[PDB]
Amino acid sequence: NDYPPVFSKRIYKGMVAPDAVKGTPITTVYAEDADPPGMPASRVRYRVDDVQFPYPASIFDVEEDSGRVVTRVNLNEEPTTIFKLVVVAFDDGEPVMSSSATVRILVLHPGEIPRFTQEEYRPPPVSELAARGTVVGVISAAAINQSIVYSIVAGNEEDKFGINNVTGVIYVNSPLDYETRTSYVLRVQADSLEVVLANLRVPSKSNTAKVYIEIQDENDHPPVFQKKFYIGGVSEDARMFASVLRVKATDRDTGNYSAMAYRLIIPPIKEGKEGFVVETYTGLIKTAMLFHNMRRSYFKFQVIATDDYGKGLSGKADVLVSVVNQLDMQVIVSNVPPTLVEKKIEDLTEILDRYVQEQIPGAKVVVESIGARRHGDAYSLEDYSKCDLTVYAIDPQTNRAIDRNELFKFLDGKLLDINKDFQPYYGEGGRILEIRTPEAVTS
Ligand SMILES: *[C@@H]1O[C@H](CO)[C@@H](O[C@@H]2O[C@H](CO)[C@@H](O)[C@H](O)[C@H]2NC(C)=O)[C@H](O)[C@H]1NC(C)=O
Ligand SMILES: *[C@@H]1O[C@H](CO)[C@@H](O[C@@H]2O[C@H](CO)[C@@H](O)[C@H](O)[C@H]2NC(C)=O)[C@H](O)[C@H]1NC(C)=O
Ligand SMILES: *[C@H]1O[C@H](CO)[C@@H](O)[C@H](O)[C@@H]1O
Ligand SMILES: *[C@H]1O[C@H](CO)[C@@H](O)[C@H](O)[C@@H]1O
Ligand SMILES: *[C@H]1O[C@H](CO)[C@@H](O)[C@H](O)[C@@H]1O
Ligand SMILES: [Ca+2]
Ligand SMILES: [Ca+2]
Ligand SMILES: [Ca+2]
Ligand SMILES: [Ca+2]
Repeated sequence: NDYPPVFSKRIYKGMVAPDAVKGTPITTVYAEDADPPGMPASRVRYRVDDVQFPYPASIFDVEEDSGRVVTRVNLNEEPTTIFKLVVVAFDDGEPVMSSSATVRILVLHPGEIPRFTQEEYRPPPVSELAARGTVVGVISAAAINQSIVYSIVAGNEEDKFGINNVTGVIYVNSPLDYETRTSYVLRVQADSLEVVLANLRVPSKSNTAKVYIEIQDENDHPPVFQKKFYIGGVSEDARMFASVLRVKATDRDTGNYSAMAYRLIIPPIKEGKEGFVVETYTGLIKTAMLFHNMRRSYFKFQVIATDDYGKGLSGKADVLVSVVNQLDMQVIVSNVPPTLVEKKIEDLTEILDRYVQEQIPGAKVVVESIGARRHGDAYSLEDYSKCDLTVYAIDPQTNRAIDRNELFKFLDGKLLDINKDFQPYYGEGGRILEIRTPEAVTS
């Protein structure tokens, strides 16, 4: 090691507010070492020095690695004072060599540092759809006899806004998205025109303020149903206004802008019958007629969701309802009670769906009934510790049900694998005992 560090200037210019908070940046010093790079001999660190001028060095400091000069303390000093802070830049070679340099740090009278009209700007909210160059709000700061250069210091990472550094007006730069970020807090600074030209920023309570930008959510996403295609079934004996299925649409918008009204569009049915109705807000479809002798019939309609309660955007799904009776059904006897099965149906059904689907693409299991396990003497009597669960499946290909006996194969075939998947719903030693044909059928 045999070069010292050498400051870029011997004397450095700096300014500081008379009240400045501890850690307020005044300026940066810089030194180079001609010893070989990536080496303790070319490794430059910065201290201060108390020898020549001690008071300056009590109240000020230099960030050891960066060379940023900062206030060491909340200070209270008289305007037009001039501190002489001597910083030393030193090696880390053997032996250590160093170099000093001075920073003439001038204290301002408060009237030379601009004061913003307010400490925090909370402009009205901004449409996420607002066009580029849309005015968000306006900063303003003054200070006698000198004109102002406005700027964003921090918080505009994503380059979402810009500022007319002349008028103090803030505008949309890139487009916006409430689905990404709802809020912004910009830090704005106002330095004076002379002082930008010298390249000394003088941060203070006075000449920094914050801007609080709130993005207004807009109805920019349309409803999307859980499923493009819904598949249900009715029994021939379904009572008027029987539950058939519950549709649901969703929307990345918040509030009223994601709140659905539901309506159907059935192709005309004879004798001016509606066939089916939906509840406008629950999205629950029901039976609006009887289906006597209509087995292997089917109905294809479509359902609409419109958000903002039918004032907004819309999306659609297609629905299929197939007619059936006991001929299409199988019974699933489980060693657990009906209240348990019924409680967990959406999930159990969803399992059976997965198993039937590997045979029949897009098949849908449908749940005619759940009750006590019928047993004994021509199924006369019932056991409420076990459960008869009555099901059927619907092929979207055919629109008609699946063969009772095919349904049996698909399930009895995979009953070991199903009973594993049921384990969590049914509990320890819970399982499907058998699958059987409805008691009515057998002739
Ligand atoms: C302050 O405002 C002006 C714009 O009103 C900026 O000046 C432009 O700067 C760009 C980018 O450096 C140059 O390419 C243009 O030639 C300038 N044009 C005009 C018409 O001014 C200026 O850079 C802004 N910022 C600062 C800190 O001064
Ligand atoms: C969201 O929609 C609802 C229902 O259509 C609106 O609520 C009604 O507002 C009127 C008058 O503005 C009142 O008379 C009712 O008391 C309100 N009813 C309900 C159920 O809230 C609601 O204003 C809408 N919300 C927004 C944020 O626009
Ligand atoms: C710079 O600091 C170093 C510390 O080792 C001294 O060697 C030098 O005389 C000067 O004070
Ligand atoms: C500049 O002056 C200081 C004393 O403040 C020394 O430590 C440094 O080495 C250089 O002489
Ligand atoms: C900066 O300049 C001062 C005098 O203005 C010196 O005392 C100091 O050591 C440094 O060179
Ligand atoms: Ca060196
Ligand atoms: Ca958006
Ligand atoms: Ca939105
Ligand atoms: Ca929406």
